[PDB]
Amino acid sequence: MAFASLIERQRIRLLLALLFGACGTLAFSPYDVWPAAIISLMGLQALTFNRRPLQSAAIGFCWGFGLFGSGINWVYVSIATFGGMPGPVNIFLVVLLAAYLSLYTGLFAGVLSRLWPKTTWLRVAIAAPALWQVTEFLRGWVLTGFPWLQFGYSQIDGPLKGLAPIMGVEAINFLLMMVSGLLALALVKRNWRPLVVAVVLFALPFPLRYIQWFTPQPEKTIQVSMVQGDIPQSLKWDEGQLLNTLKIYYNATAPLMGKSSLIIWPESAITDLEINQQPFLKALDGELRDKGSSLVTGIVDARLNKQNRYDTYNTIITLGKGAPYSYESADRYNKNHLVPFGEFVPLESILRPLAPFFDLPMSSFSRGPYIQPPLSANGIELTAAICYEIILGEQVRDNFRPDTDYLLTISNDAWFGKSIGPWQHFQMARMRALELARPLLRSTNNGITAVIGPQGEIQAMIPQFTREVLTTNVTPTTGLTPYARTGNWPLWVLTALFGFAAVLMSLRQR
Ligand SMILES: CCCCCCCC/C=C\CCCCCCCC(=O)OC[C@H](O)CO
Ligand SMILES: CCCCCCCC/C=C\CCCCCCCC(=O)OC[C@H](O)CO
Ligand SMILES: CCCCCCCC/C=C\CCCCCCCC(=O)OC[C@H](O)CO
Ligand SMILES: CCCCCCCC/C=C\CCCCCCCC(=O)OC[C@H](O)CO
Ligand SMILES: *[Se@H](CCCCCC)CCCCCCCC(=O)OC[C@@H](O)CO
Ligand SMILES: CCCCCC[Se]CCCCCCCC(=O)OC[C@@H](O)CO
Ligand SMILES: CCCCCC[Se]CCCCCCCC(=O)OC[C@@H](O)CO
Ligand SMILES: CCCCCC[Se]CCCCCCCC(=O)OC[C@@H](O)CO
Ligand SMILES: CCCCCC[Se]CCCCCCCC(=O)OC[C@@H](O)CO
Ligand SMILES: CCCCCC[Se]CCCCCCCC(=O)OC[C@@H](O)CO
Ligand SMILES: CCCCCC[Se]CCCCCCCC(=O)OC[C@@H](O)CO
Ligand SMILES: CCCCCC[Se]CCCCCCCC(=O)OC[C@@H](O)CO
Ligand SMILES: CCCCCC[Se]CCCCCCCC(=O)OC[C@@H](O)CO
Ligand SMILES: CCCCCC[Se]CCCCCCCC(=O)OC[C@@H](O)CO
Ligand SMILES: CCCCCC[Se]CCCCCCCC(=O)OC[C@@H](O)CO
Ligand SMILES: CCCCCC[Se]CCCCCCCC(=O)OC[C@@H](O)CO
Ligand SMILES: CCCCCC[Se]CCCCCCCC(=O)OC[C@@H](O)CO
Ligand SMILES: CCCCCC[Se]CCCCCCCC(=O)OC[C@H](O)CO
Ligand SMILES: CCCCCC[Se]CCCCCCCC(=O)OC[C@H](O)CO
Repeated sequence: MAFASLIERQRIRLLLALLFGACGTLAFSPYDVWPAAIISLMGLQALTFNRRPLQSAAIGFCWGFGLFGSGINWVYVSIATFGGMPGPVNIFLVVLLAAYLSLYTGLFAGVLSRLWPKTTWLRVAIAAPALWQVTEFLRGWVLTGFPWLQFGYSQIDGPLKGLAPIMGVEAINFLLMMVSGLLALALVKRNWRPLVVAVVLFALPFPLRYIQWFTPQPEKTIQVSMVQGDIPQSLKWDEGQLLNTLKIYYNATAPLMGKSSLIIWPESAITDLEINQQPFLKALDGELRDKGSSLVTGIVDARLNKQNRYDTYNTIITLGKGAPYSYESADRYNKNHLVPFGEFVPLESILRPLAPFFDLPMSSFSRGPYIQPPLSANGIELTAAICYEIILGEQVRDNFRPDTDYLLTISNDAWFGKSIGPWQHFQMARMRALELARPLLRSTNNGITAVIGPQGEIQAMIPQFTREVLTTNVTPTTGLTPYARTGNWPLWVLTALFGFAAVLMSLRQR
């Protein structure tokens, strides 16, 4: 009796939704069980059937809470190591983040149930992917966004990967939601017709994975090195640890000079202000040039502006052959999209006049422009993105140029230790190489350092948590994928057409 009440049946769906959401985490690296994405989304689509909209919203929230609570709780590692807060507060902040992101999946399920209450193929295959595109856009946009755990990234090594160079990863997000809805409808209606459509829609993109939208340029093959310094995270200012860090990177780099055309040091590899390291940079620049090598490295640049204040940038500088170092060189990249709660706090500008001055951080990061030219070194054009920025597919594509030779991302993922976070990050980085058909050079502090090929494949990699140099031959590519040509406006046009048709039909019951 009691287990069969209406409130109990709804609470069972909430529990199932939590589990199906958590199943979705298995789709991403390091687990890479890409069928888990479909299982997860089937649960979301099926458990929201035949619900009042507020019930469906609660189910979508709990599904999100399962997904995000199991999938991004690795942020705890950084909070607990550097936040100085008590254990229960650290857990609460993680629960808070997961609940915040689950508002968007609750939003999805509530609106889907409100406008498409009946269990139909139009709900699951037309309305749902268009609506999901919108709510996932809002999750990636509101308060500068956090578009982490999009299931399309789980197809980097999967049957649907050929879709990404055509319309971008969000087209895989779209198709996965559509295919999983049809499977949910087939299960619940016990009907073979939606299953056949789902398998057909899922299988049609398979041969696209064999398209090379690029041509290799073996006449430009070079040896590249990426120095994984494995520098432990600092807490106070210490010139002694700064000098040991420069020592590690220089000594690893010296024997590569004249052999690697390109050497890369990761995000903030030089943990001092650029203005404070002019002798070292000039001396290093001459050594590199005298041997025909170039260096690209992260650094912090507090740059005095015409208002006689300092704009502090998270920066990539260039040195050596084809990139003569100068503090006034334009051959540099300034991070545009700061990491929320890492490099700034959302809404902190609205609140600054209330804060005691002694409680404000010593300084804050400014932002580079949304589009910056490629870096140039040793005749090589590198489209750069620092750390988190590599997950912003449209922004990387908007910075990409036809004459880009390689994608470049440098990152310091040490904040998150041995967790799945660095693996999820790395998996998303690979999607950019596939989307734009360029090899990606990913240089990190302690992992994951790798060369990704122009179809997202791992061409070379070194283990995490080692002080080591990755040295390999890399070949640039040329050619434009359709997605490089367009960006995601074609997917948005399809989203509008599905959304228009679905909302029109939903209104037709008037
Ligand atoms: C029904 C779904 C949950 C309902 C919503 C409540 C949120 C859960 C809050 C606390 C659970 C305990 C969290 C797991 C145990 C703590 C984990 C921990 O202590 O982590 C320390 C360790 O160092 C890590 O590496
Ligand atoms: C097992 C623990 C008991 C749980 C009981 C079953 C679940 C309750 C039903 C729906 C979730 C509650 C409402 C969730 C949305 C309300 C607002 C919220 O909690 O999220 C705020 C967000 O954190 C802002 O940043
Ligand atoms: C264990 C519950 C038994 C219920 C049976 C059905 C379970 C639902 C299916 C998969 C859940 C597994 C979730 C994926 C595991 C995530 C691992 C994790 O959270 O790692 C923490 C941090 O994010 C990384 O360091
Ligand atoms: C009336 C028919 C039903 C309504 C529509 C059915 C859905 C169509 C699905 C995908 C669009 C396929 C074409 C768009 C994909 C390619 C777009 C693209 O990016 O290619 C352009 C670029 O210029 C290349 O170089
Ligand atoms: Se969804 C799982 C339900 C499964 C079994 C039901 C019987 C449970 C989701 C947990 C909600 C976490 C609430 C987060 C929170 O406390 O936010 C704080 C916020 O209000 C402060 O602004
Ligand atoms: C409701 C059906 C859901 C999806 C249907 C797909 Se058919 C299942 C077998 C599909 C077999 C594909 C290989 C799976 C995989 O991802 O391997 C993991 C490995 O890479 C590292 O864990
Ligand atoms: C990996 C996590 C798995 C957790 C185990 C769950 Se087993 C239940 C399978 C069944 C899948 C969901 C239940 C279907 C349902 O009840 O929805 C129909 C309803 O909407 C119509 O009104
Ligand atoms: C219903 C939703 C409410 C959301 C808020 C609940 Se967060 C649960 C905290 C759970 C507390 C776990 C204990 C952590 C710990 O490490 O305690 C030792 C510490 O004092 C030493 O630093
Ligand atoms: C009150 C405000 C809410 C409005 C409700 C409808 Se939002 C319509 C989406 C508008 C679509 C703009 C998309 C531009 C873009 O390219 O962003 C990348 C995107 O694909 C994903 O990251
Ligand atoms: C781990 C996997 C989780 C869920 C994946 C299964 Se998708 C369920 C499809 C459901 C299959 C459709 C059944 C059609 C039917 O039974 O009716 C036709 C009958 O009349 C012919 O004799
Ligand atoms: C990357 C985005 C690609 C978008 C392609 C849209 Se193709 C239109 C599919 C049509 C939508 C679902 C049709 C399934 C169906 O008809 O099954 C229910 C019926 O059998 C019950 O009698
Ligand atoms: C009905 C469509 C007609 C034409 C379709 C083009 Se060929 C169909 C094969 C479609 C292949 C999709 C499933 C592949 C898979 O199961 O994953 C492989 C696993 O090893 C990855 O880890
Ligand atoms: C007030 C509502 C919340 C604001 C909305 C945005 Se949610 C905050 C993002 C979650 C916190 C960021 C997670 C760290 C990370 O993504 O690092 C990747 C990279 O840095 C590797 O080193
Ligand atoms: C289901 C909703 C629950 C939401 C709150 C979950 Se808090 C669990 C924290 C778990 C934090 C991730 C663990 C990763 C790890 O073990 O690495 C540590 C090591 O690297 C350090 O250097
Ligand atoms: C249900 C159907 C969904 C299909 C969506 C993925 Se296939 C889309 C077209 C895939 C092919 C895109 C064409 C790229 C191109 O630029 O070729 C034209 C050029 O040759 C002319 O001068
Ligand atoms: C009714 C069908 C619904 C499905 C949507 C298909 Se959109 C057709 C694309 C048609 C292809 C046109 C390509 C235009 C181009 O490459 O201009 C460069 C510009 O995007 C740079 O911003
Ligand atoms: C219930 C939900 C149904 C869906 C209705 C909302 Se359709 C949003 C229209 C959005 C119209 C254009 C979006 C901006 C754009 O296309 O940016 C392209 C650029 O990034 C490079 O391709
Ligand atoms: C029962 C409490 C649910 C707790 C978790 C919900 Se999070 C949803 C965030 C966004 C809230 C909007 C989603 C709901 C919706 O759209 O239902 C249509 C109509 O607006 C209202 O009946
Ligand atoms: C309504 C409020 C809901 C949102 C709660 C947010 Se909890 C804060 C998580 C804090 C996560 C910290 C991530 C950054 C980091 O760990 O280092 C990054 C480094 O500074 C440079 O990339």
